[PDB]
Amino acid sequence: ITGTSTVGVGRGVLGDQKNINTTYSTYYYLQDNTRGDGIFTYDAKYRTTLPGSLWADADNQFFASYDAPAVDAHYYAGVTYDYYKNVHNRLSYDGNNAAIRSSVHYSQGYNNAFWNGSEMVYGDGDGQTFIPLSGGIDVVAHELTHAVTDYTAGLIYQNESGAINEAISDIFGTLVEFYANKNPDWEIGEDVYTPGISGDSLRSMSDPAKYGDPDHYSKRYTGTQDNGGVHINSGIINKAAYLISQGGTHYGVSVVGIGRDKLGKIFYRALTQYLTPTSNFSQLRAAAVQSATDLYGSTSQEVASVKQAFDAVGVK
Ligand SMILES: [Ca+2]
Ligand SMILES: [Ca+2]
Ligand SMILES: [Ca+2]
Ligand SMILES: [Ca+2]
Ligand SMILES: [Cl-]
Ligand SMILES: [Cl-]
Ligand SMILES: [Cl-]
Ligand SMILES: [Cl-]
Ligand SMILES: [Cl-]
Ligand SMILES: [Cl-]
Ligand SMILES: [Cl-]
Ligand SMILES: [Cl-]
Ligand code: NA
Ligand SMILES: [Zn+2]
Ligand SMILES: [Zn+2]
Repeated sequence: ITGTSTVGVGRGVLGDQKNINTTYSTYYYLQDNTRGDGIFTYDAKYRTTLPGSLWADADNQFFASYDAPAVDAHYYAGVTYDYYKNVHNRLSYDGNNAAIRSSVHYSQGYNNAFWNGSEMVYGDGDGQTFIPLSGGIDVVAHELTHAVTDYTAGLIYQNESGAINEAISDIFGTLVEFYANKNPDWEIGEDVYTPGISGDSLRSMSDPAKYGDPDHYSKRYTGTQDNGGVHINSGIINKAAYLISQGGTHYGVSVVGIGRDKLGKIFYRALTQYLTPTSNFSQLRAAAVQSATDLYGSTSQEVASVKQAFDAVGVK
């Protein structure tokens, strides 16, 4: 809508206060004009019709419980936008400042969130398995990273390609979480999963085995569930990324850590320059080695650590 750019204030799903960019035209709308072609957040009002209504609020204060998922989908879309722009010089998910649209209060008791090709969609969860999913910055960034992948490598969502696709979203979801700098970690969905249970999450990048996921290629899942194990086999690449950043000795293979920023550069370059729709794990290792080579030189520590990390997870 046309109107005045304004800054409201509210509380997200976890109860923290944050400022949000709005547009004033009789009501204050969740429309942030400061980022690319705009960030727009909509109320689906418990229906499944999309996108719903551009979110309108009378007074520019967003402290009601009903407001919290909207606050976070809007705010974390902005953080994700800032991450890709400031850290990778990428303007929105398509590199051309495409508007970011998100709908919250999608359906009822819906325990999921997804990028549908044109927008983000967030369930409220059922209150037991999940609370509203936009409350997890890593979830928001994980899903928007699928759009980045769709606009770059186009990794196919099945088997090893699909597990790379998932791991890319977990890696950049986590890097966004660290960029936001509030309560980062190397777990996925910890903020919104199982409100009754402290210290769990959907999966762990530092220790995939904590939740039954493989941490080595010899333990790869080869069944047909989950599109050939895309959220299961992602543990193998997630652990490799964790080793590259933080180091460790995994199955007796020592990896010298090079930090989060360099992990980010290496994988972003691999994703945008070298991966193709059918890249398998071995081809990912080759792309990451080539990317670290381009960035740091063939004799660098960074190249050696990428090699160690893939060796440690059994990806030749
Ligand atoms: Ca209000
Ligand atoms: Ca966290
Ligand atoms: Ca996390
Ligand atoms: Ca929990
Ligand atoms: Cl919050
Ligand atoms: Cl509307
Ligand atoms: Cl309330
Ligand atoms: Cl997913
Ligand atoms: Cl481990
Ligand atoms: Cl180990
Ligand atoms: Cl380890
Ligand atoms: Cl190699
Ligand atoms: Na699991
Ligand atoms: Zn995903
Ligand atoms: Zn280990």
